[PDB]
Amino acid sequence: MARRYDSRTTTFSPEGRLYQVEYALEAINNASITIGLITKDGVILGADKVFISKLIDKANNYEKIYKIDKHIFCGVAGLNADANILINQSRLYAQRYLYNYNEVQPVSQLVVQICDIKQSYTQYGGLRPYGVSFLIGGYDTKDGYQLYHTDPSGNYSGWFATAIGTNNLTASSVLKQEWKNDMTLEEGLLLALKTLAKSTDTEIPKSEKIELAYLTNKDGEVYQKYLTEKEIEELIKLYTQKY
Amino acid sequence: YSFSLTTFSPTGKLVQIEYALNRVSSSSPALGIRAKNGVIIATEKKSPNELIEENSIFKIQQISEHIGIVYAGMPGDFRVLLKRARKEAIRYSLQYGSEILVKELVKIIASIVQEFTQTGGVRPFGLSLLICGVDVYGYHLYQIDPSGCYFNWMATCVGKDYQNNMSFLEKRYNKDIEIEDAIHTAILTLKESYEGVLNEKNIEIGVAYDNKPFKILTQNEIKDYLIE
Amino acid sequence: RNLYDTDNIIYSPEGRLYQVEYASEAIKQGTCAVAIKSKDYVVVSGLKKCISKLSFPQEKIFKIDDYIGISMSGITSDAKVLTKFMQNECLSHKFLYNENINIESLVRSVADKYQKNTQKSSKRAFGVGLMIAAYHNEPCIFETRPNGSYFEYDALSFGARSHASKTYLEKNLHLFEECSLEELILHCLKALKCSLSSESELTISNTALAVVGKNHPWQEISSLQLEEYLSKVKMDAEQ
Amino acid sequence: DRGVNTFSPEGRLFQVEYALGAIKLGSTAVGICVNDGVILASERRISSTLIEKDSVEKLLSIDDHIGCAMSGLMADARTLIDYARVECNHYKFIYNENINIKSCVELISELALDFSNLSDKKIMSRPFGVALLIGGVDKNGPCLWYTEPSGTNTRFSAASIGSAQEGAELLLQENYKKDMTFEQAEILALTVLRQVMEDKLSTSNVEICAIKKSDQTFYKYNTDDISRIIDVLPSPV
Amino acid sequence: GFKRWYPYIDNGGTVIGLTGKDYVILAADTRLSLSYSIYTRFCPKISKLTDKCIIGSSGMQSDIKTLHSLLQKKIQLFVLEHSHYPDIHVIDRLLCVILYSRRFFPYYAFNILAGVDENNKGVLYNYDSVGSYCEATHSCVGSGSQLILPILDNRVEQKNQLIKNTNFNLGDDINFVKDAITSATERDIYTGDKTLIYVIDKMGINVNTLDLKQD
Amino acid sequence: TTTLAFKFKDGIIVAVDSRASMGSFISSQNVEKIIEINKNILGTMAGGAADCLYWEKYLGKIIKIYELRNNEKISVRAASTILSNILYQYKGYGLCCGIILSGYDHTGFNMFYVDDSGKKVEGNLFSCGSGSTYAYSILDSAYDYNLNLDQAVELARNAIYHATFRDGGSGGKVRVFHIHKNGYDKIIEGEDVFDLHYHYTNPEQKDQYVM
Amino acid sequence: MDTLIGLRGNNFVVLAADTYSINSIIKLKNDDNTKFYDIHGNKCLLLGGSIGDRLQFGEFIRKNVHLYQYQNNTDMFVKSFAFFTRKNLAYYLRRNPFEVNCLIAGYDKKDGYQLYWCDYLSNMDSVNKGAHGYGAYLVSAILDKYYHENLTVDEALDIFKLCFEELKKRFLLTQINYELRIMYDNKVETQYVTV
Amino acid sequence: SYDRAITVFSPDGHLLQVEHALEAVKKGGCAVAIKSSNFAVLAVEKKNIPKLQNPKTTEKLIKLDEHNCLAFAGLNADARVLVNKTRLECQRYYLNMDEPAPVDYIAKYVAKVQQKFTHRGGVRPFGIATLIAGFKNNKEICIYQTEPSGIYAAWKAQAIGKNAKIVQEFLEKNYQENMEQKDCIFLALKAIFEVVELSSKNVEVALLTEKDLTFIEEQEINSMVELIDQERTKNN
Ligand SMILES: */C(=C\S(C)(=O)=O)[C@H](Cc1c[nH]c2ccccc12)NC(=O)[C@H](CC(C)C)NC(=O)[C@H](Cc1c[nH]c2ccccc12)NC(=O)CN1CCOCC1
Repeated sequence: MARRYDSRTTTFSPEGRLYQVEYALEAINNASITIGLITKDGVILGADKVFISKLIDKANNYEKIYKIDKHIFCGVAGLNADANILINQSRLYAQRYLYNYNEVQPVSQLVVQICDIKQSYTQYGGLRPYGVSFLIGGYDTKDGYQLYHTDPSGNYSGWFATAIGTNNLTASSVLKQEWKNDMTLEEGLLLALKTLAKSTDTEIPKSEKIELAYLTNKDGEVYQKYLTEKEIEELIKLYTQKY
Repeated sequence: YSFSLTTFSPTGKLVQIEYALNRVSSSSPALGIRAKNGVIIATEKKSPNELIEENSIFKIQQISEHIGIVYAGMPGDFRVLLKRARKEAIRYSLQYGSEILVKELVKIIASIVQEFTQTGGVRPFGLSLLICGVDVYGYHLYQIDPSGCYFNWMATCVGKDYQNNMSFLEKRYNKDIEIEDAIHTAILTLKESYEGVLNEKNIEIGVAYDNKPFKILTQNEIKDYLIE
Repeated sequence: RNLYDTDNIIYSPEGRLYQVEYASEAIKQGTCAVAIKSKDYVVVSGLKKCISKLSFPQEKIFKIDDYIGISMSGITSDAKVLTKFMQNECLSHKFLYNENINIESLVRSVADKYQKNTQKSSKRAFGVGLMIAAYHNEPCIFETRPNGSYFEYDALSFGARSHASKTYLEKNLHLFEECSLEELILHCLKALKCSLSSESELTISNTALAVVGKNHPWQEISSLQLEEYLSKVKMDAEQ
Repeated sequence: DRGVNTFSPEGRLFQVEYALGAIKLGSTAVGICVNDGVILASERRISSTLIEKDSVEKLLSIDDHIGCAMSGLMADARTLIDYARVECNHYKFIYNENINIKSCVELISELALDFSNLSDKKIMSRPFGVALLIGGVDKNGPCLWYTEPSGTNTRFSAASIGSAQEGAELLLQENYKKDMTFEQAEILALTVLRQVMEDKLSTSNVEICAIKKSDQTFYKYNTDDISRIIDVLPSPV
Repeated sequence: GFKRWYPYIDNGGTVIGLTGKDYVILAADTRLSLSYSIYTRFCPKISKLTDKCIIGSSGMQSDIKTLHSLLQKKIQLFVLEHSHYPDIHVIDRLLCVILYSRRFFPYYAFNILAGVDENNKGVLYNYDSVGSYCEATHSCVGSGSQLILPILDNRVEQKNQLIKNTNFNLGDDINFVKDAITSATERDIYTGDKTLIYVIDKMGINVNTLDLKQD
Repeated sequence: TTTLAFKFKDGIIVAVDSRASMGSFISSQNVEKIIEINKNILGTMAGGAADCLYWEKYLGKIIKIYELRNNEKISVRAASTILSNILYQYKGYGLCCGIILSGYDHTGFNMFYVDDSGKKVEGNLFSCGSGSTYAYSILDSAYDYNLNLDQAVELARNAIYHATFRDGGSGGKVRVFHIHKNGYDKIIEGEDVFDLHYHYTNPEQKDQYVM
Repeated sequence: MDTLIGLRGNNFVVLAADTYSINSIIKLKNDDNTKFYDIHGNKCLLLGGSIGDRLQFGEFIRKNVHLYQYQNNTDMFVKSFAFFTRKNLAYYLRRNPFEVNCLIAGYDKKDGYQLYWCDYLSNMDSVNKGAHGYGAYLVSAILDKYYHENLTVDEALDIFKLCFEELKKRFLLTQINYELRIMYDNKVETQYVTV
Repeated sequence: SYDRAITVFSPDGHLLQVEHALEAVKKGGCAVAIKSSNFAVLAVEKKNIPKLQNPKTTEKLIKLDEHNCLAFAGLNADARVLVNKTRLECQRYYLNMDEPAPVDYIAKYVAKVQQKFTHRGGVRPFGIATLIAGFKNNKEICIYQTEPSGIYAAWKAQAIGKNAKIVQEFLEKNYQENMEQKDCIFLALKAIFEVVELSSKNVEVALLTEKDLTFIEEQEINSMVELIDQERTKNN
């Protein structure tokens, strides 16, 4: 009887729910905050860095925002190992689309593929789901700048500005009351800093705990910039002057 | 039939990974320090009895030239992962004609470790790995946890009393130390952790410095370093 | 015991396989079949199960080959699977070697098929016991059980309330060897009647009867001949 | 707790017993076999007025000469009927003749007990929880067979399935005769359905099908025939 | 420097079939040969499938034997499963399926399926080793077919005769078959020795024997 | 073999010869080259007789199950597509099939030529076999969409006769069927071409006809 | 052999093919319709070769592209469509080759009017004018000579008339029946030409 | 691989996994589909966070091929996977038959897939109910409803999802045969707002005709919602 040890992960509950997916969502909501927003100049992704020690190499070390392609990047909230697996898979998917069609994959299509992986895990087999949620931003010539949010169930939805992780309600309120349809890149970055500070329950953000990146489309090319400590510090000085 | 033995708990945790971490934290201590021109990994290898042959136990190992690995946890898991890492390194070499990059190797091994927290019918690896290396992009010290997450460290310690060892190492670590200073600090940290009196027979050291092949220090060199 | 009858690969502290025992328990719930043999013939009789007034009685005895037939007790789907297996084995032996299969080897293969299902937790024992009547140089009666055992009998009876039939057979066993065909058929019918409840009666509809012999290929007894035999049974019992 | 293949201490399979419990519900159907043919009648429990009547049919055609009434889980019943249709079609292909009703019933039972994995392959994971009344005309004449989740197939002169199976069976037992004609069979079937039905018997709450020995072709009665029989019916007593 | 092995040989033979109002005749020569040698002088080519059906094949003996055994096994399995004996039409469809199953490595066998159906009418099916054709009156397969078929056309159809004959009976048809097989034995090197003649009619299957030239 | 079919104002006319051969030997003169796939579709077969018969039976099985499942009659186009896909799956194995499927469906009368190489050509007039060229010439020289049934049957009979006369692989009997909305009729069950020659070309029968 | 012709301008794409369905030495139809495969979103695949391979590959590509467009609620780009077709042909080349030549025409906002030439070996490249078949030898130079930038649809049709006249006069197969597909002003038009 | 029987029989003869899939369906949004002479109208409830969510991304009203359209209630990821399967099957049918797949065939396929997932080991049932609107081979409009158990049925007007019973009762009360397009759209909007909060951004409506599936414009939905609001205010 090996079945006594089975937990039956891919099984409905009396309320028509999946306990494993709910627990993965709890883990994601315990994870650190990751915000994203869309300006008229690009998609901004920010994240709060969880402190481990000051012996961590903080230079050239982005652990909550990753590049999936030249025109797609993502922010992670949940389990880093699961996120790494899914990110490698997404990179493979984007390169496979380019190989098949001689053109770059649309962001919606990539999101659909990775979410299909997640849904298949929740439905087939007897393995646990992925404890990771994604904020996938990108640009393509069909739908312009795009920002998507994906959860462990395989569900995904498009957003103009959103936040995931711990205390995402405060970030969502800040973004709801501040975000505007037409914003410049600098304005969006300042708003991202403000929402990160509010979620972290602080007034003056510290560049040692902030990851900032933005994906823009200029001069016919998509360019991703992952702000360094000094650039984030200049932004924080601007934010301090503003508020 | 194969089903996941590691599953989410109502609070959203993977208690199996937590328990693997408990095993690692109970195991013996290891540390790594990135110097200005090199990286060292040291470990405390005590002798359970006078009959064992110290030269037969291998805690610090060489994955390839300019890449060494040490562990804290279960030696069988370590041996399996070490064989896999060597195979991955030679696979990269066969593909690209040059030696594998430390970041690439760490990512591959971390993914392998992750697979054992999700696939069916298996338990997670009960060890933490410290991988030191040198490549065209500089000197690297990475830690891999039983969950499959990896961390880029300037200096780190895993195993027993790793919190106290980390505090001690941080109080006297700066990024500009040399290889000799790093080795002295490593021996000091191991001596601080160890109860009793240390000796060259209780510790092992590996160094990758100045774009030279990874080296495992001998008992005589460790004794020379311990004289101070 | 509640803790050890969940799966079929677990022995109880007494070294018992409760799942296999329950597969065997399924056999005791079926209708009664009796088989006896003389020096030349095997006669197999059985009680066909009638569900209700409007239902036709169910088949009880089946033909496997020219000189091989079976009766079953237990789960009809299992009986069908085993019957198909045996029929294909006999036909394939005839195809490959142009001769009749050895009944002992056929029964051994059926017993191996039984056994292979009791070794894995993803399978279960057949809930059917088989009575195999054949003529291969001589009359033979075999009984195959859910746990993979097979035995050879001079007379056999299984099914519900078959202990009365067993008593009758144990009483009259010494007479069967030198009996004629008519006497053997009458004895088999009498044992079946002994099993039968007094309220119930043996009629042409609920009685199945077959004979296999020296130059007598496995054959069901016609309705008219069966009526004659049942009349003889009733008359001689009236004395 | 238990696997699908677990035996109960009484020698029965728990899943089969539970499927037998499942087959107890659904619309009530009756079937009558006479020398001139076999007639299957069924009640239609029309859910509401917005349902399309043609899209729901409790009487299906397994072949040109085989009709079936189904009860239990309707999705499982449709799966079983599709399997039976495929197998009867394949038999016709490989033998250039109409399959026997008994052989069709045997194939259906073989599929029904598929989850047991007794011979290696298996795709089904559980019993079907479906009861069938399969009627038709073959070289041996009209016949009517009943199949159940346990895999056991019986042959009936008259039978019933559904929620009111017990009352229908009592009426059939006390009113059926061997030598009835087809008109009497139709009258008896509709009388039993009227007696056991909750709603007043009409030309829209009942469906009938017949396979007559003459044509040996499945025929679905329409409103004209149904109303004719309804008129012929004797006043309820 | 090895030569490839060809998996087909012809072992000779002739099988004739002739129908009537309520009977059918299947005659076959029994010689078995390999190139210019005689393997044996008695290898029957006709097998009984049912009490009202037989099959005779010509071609490679091993293929013929395997195919006849396979058909017999299929018919016995059919009897066990569907509890009635198939008639010649069911057997024809069964043989067609069996033969097309090997469409890309066919049995080297040309077969005549002879029988009587439920209407008591003689029936012949001619198989060209992959497919079937129902023959109205007569058929012939094997090495002597090109010699024999014209004779049977002349004696049965009489399409080129203004003054025709219609009184056909069992004895006259048997004599016609004997004459046809003897004439084939005259000029065909692979036909000779003995011939077996099966008549299927209401009384069943009856087998007679006729002697042919041994050269 | 000569098989032909053509659309006309009252439906479709299908016609075939009855000769089978292996090499130069005439194996039979009474084979049936027109088959019915269902009530409303006829297939005329040419090429390998065994391949044609087997694959037409296969198509009939598929169409029967489709019709039973969907409670509707299959269309000639769908049947032709099924047959062509099946035949194409065997491309490069040696199948010899040329089939004309003609039938009535909800979109009127339809005719498709299907080959063993996976071809599927919709058309109004097709001919297949070794006599197809002669049948084509005769049909094209006198075809009209407004022919009566008798005229169309006569045209088909004449085309088959000329194909048999000029082609050594065609002969025996000529069969002509008529497909109409309600099914199909066999106008000519089978007519020996021996009488056709001395009706058409040598009515006088006083000397050997000189071609 | 099937002659295919394709012409790309700044404001149009014209594809042309002979309308013969050939079976041995006889023309099954003079109005064949198995060469053009119109694909939603202003795309067209013109195929030439054996009718069986033509049908199989054309329908496979059309159904795959329609599936893509339905799944993604969007129009596939002409370049993506052309390179997808080439990738499928190349994939099957070394396993079970389709012996088909392709002219892939289309329009999209990103790249305007596009024409791609592909042979049975799956050698593809975007062109302003292309041809396939044994009539390519007789129409390619006419296309070269009379093509210019800023050509109009009617001037292109005149060039095609010259090509058809050449194929009627000098080509061994006297081809007289042609079908044209014209893409311009975001509409696709069918024409039938007889010379 | 993993082939445990996830869906099994309960002692009483029920499939608890299927019941739980039905509960997941009841936790979904509301979808209504009304049939007419030669067209259909499908309305569906929208749930968007204002000013932050992108309304266009989420799509409960999808198109399978050139003539079949679908609405669903339940789990969005399961719905997406099933819809992709169905689109692939539409194109496979087109490839194999040279004709578009009719609505009855596609509904039967969807129901068969759901039954198979209740009856295969190692998988769990789809937690979605679907409404499929399309045309048959005789060019006749038809609406089918499919449930997690795999049972399908054709309808004249049907509602699925949360509070489906109230909407179904309203439809049975207010449905007429052969309505015009505007009246049918009004009926669909009233039926859906019988349970959904009255607001033009709480609903998405499409009209399916032989030509195509056309989504109703926001201004028309606003006008119809205002008319419904006026009627409600008058009634109260
Ligand atoms: C048309 C001629 S053609 C030149 O256009 O291909 C006919 C069409 C035809 C013949 N018979 C039927 C039956 C049903 C439908 C259509 C039919 N084709 C032929 O006759 C075939 C021509 C060859 C060149 C492909 N011939 C055959 O297929 C042979 C038929 C046959 C053989 N023996 C018989 C006895 C009685 C009746 C018929 C036949 N068979 C073969 O030649 C095939 N095998 C190849 C291996 O060796 C044995 C014969």
